[PDB]
Amino acid sequence: NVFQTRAGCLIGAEHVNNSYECDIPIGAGICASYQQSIIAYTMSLGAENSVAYSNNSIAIPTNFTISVTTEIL
Amino acid sequence: PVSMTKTSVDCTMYICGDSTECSNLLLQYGSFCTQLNRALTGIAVEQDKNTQEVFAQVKQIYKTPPIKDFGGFNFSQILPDPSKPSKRSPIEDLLFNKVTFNGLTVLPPLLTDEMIAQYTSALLAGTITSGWTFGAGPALQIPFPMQMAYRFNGIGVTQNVLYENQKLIANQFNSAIGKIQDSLSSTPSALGKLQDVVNQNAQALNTLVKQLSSNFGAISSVLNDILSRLDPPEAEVQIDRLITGRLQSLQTYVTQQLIRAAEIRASANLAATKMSECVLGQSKRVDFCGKGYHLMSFPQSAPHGVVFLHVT
Amino acid sequence: LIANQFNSAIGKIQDSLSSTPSALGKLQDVVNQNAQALNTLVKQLSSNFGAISSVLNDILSRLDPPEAEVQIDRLITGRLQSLQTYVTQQLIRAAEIRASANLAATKMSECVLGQSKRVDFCGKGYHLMSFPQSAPHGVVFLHVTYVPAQEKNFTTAPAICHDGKAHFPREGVFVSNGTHWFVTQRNFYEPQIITTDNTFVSGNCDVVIGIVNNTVYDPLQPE
Ligand SMILES: *[C@@H]1O[C@H](CO)[C@@H](O[C@@H]2O[C@H](CO)[C@@H](O)[C@H](O)[C@H]2NC(C)=O)[C@H](O)[C@H]1NC(C)=O
Ligand SMILES: *[C@@H]1O[C@H](CO)[C@@H](O[C@@H]2O[C@H](CO)[C@@H](O)[C@H](O)[C@H]2NC(C)=O)[C@H](O)[C@H]1NC(C)=O
Ligand SMILES: *[C@@H]1O[C@H](CO)[C@@H](O[C@@H]2O[C@H](CO)[C@@H](O)[C@H](O)[C@H]2NC(C)=O)[C@H](O)[C@H]1NC(C)=O
Ligand SMILES: *[C@@H]1O[C@H](CO)[C@@H](O[C@@H]2O[C@H](CO)[C@@H](O)[C@H](O)[C@H]2NC(C)=O)[C@H](O)[C@H]1NC(C)=O
Ligand SMILES: *[C@@H]1O[C@H](CO)[C@@H](O)[C@H](O)[C@H]1NC(C)=O
Ligand SMILES: *[C@@H]1O[C@H](CO)[C@@H](O)[C@H](O)[C@H]1NC(C)=O
Ligand SMILES: *[C@@H]1O[C@H](CO)[C@@H](O)[C@H](O)[C@H]1NC(C)=O
Repeated sequence: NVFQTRAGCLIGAEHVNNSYECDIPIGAGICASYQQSIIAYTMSLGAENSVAYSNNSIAIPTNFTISVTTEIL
Repeated sequence: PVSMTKTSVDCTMYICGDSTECSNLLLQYGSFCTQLNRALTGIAVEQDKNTQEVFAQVKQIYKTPPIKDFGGFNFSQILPDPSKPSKRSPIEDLLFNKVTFNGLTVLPPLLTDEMIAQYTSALLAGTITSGWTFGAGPALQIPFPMQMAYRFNGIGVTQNVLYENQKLIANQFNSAIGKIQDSLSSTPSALGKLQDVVNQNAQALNTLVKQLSSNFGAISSVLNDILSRLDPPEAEVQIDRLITGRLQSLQTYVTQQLIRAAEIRASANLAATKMSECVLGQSKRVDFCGKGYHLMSFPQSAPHGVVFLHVT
Repeated sequence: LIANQFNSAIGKIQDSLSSTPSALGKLQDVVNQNAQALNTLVKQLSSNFGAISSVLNDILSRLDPPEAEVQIDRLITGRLQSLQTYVTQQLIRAAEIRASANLAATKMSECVLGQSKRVDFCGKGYHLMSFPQSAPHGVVFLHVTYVPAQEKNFTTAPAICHDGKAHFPREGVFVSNGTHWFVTQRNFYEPQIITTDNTFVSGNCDVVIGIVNNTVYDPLQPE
């Protein structure tokens, strides 16, 4: 309904507690997206990861993929 | 410097205040106000793109292990400090402490300072726990002394040099880190580069505001005085002169902002390149990642900028 | 396997380009900006700027020169200001495009004509090569890169102690599968027996921290 953000007052967007990637940038870490209504949430910087580090452990790849990407200029 | 303050100026309210007669006279010039608003909006979006390209280069958010023992290397001055209610490293806190209407608005940045701090923490954790692997695929764990042996091998020094002087090198590293924190605290001109951007933008806005008190040939610089002292047939002339002067001032501000935004974006692209090469890998480019043979780099968030600690 | 992966990547790239209309948004943004600037410049011709009419022919055919001079001067001032604004914006955008073209030329020289060690300059991963492709008012690079995968978990040692001497890996790294020790290259798991031709000797087993006991095979003892 009504949601107060550091970038002002947002009307018509239901604040949603889960975090996703940014779709429409509102500001101050707040992003809005359409799911069916418009929701406003806090952007997520990425999936959590904690690589197991110890002083005598190394991870070595065993096989590989050839990946091709496009860059437009 | 990475980004500057995102500012937006209402052309109609700046030129004409809240006067409908002035708005009707302003419509005679076409779509100047639309062009100015469009240019300022483009600059504002470009600032968010700058910060995204500099810091948002990793997908996952890596974390350092709770037990922090890396063969004698001591990263307490660059890792986030949970004791403070900011999750900033001590150097980041020092950096954030060293830096100091009329239709004018300041749009908040898309990425909060806490989010940039989390991106920096993820980069530091990835570099510490996996070397340069996490920047080119899956994060492969490796003991930090072994990673520094690889980096020593990358500059023409055999790895047995590192191990046989391991506790020596760690000491030097720690001492160097400490000295950085001292110098920044003892030198008020260390962060001049960011302060130049802040001062330039603030001074431009101050001059733009101060241009509202100029007669420009009219009988007064206050629009309400002209309206309350004259009737439309000859008040239109005075309002026209004020409109011309204020419109030219706003045009000058917009052009200056476009040029300065181009400069800032060039610096942001340089910072993104240094984040990709100096931080996510080891660079053989001379003087690109500091004086000497580059070993590694540590990014640090700064208000409207990025600070690289080049270990060489 | 590598040839099959390369062909699959090329096919996937073509399919992604065909199925996504927003992939080429950069060139479209440039074209839209130029067209919109031209449209604004042309639309500025229909503004009075304070004159009685926005058409010079009407003023010429309605008023004598002595009084039509003021209207023509106002129109001239307005149109000159609009044209100057357009030219300044075009200069700034041309500088932007020149910077982008310099970056594209650098990428063509370093990613296509050779192999680049710069991280993320020629695509994500370890750069293998690049292929140029023409685009309307632009260039598209196909960065072929090597991405390691299916990593696995190992116990490593900085050096191997044998006969009171410390042996360091000449090119790879020492690994352990649980009971035995091998030496393998850092970017691919190809274990090999620790011999005297893939390790070098430096010092004794007292300085290095974390050294482990293992036997170093000698290719001369059998004979
Ligand atoms: C490396 O990964 C590739 C996939 O990129 C594996 O290729 C697959 O192998 C399985 C097992 O025989 C087949 O069923 C699939 O059809 C193969 N895929 C392709 C695209 O050829 C390859 O086996 C992997 N190598 C190792 C040693 O695990
Ligand atoms: C890593 O370095 C920091 C540098 O501050 C050490 O932390 C200090 O340790 C001393 C005692 O040696 C304390 O008096 C200070 O209060 C500590 N400062 C902070 C900010 O905690 C830390 O001990 C070092 N870690 C190791 C394992 O040596
Ligand atoms: C670690 O590697 C060694 C060396 O390859 C493995 O020992 C082999 O084990 C197989 C299967 O049991 C035997 O057929 C070979 O003769 C062994 N080779 C030698 C040289 O002894 C060992 O099994 C591996 N360990 C693990 C846990 O995978
Ligand atoms: C690795 O092997 C060496 C010998 O090759 C071991 O060193 C011995 O350690 C014992 C126990 O402290 C001493 O009594 C011997 O005199 C040492 N021998 C030599 C030749 O120095 C060493 O302890 C072994 N390492 C491990 C982890 O077991
Ligand atoms: C989010 O979680 C908080 C707890 O901090 C709770 O009070 C709030 O109702 C939640 N919001 C939604 C939309 O679930
Ligand atoms: C290596 O071991 C750790 C132990 O905590 C485990 O979490 C990690 O997933 C292992 N890595 C792989 C690739 O299996
Ligand atoms: C790793 O840490 C353990 C304690 O967890 C210690 O006993 C061992 O000596 C360390 N190994 C190296 C190579 O530093």
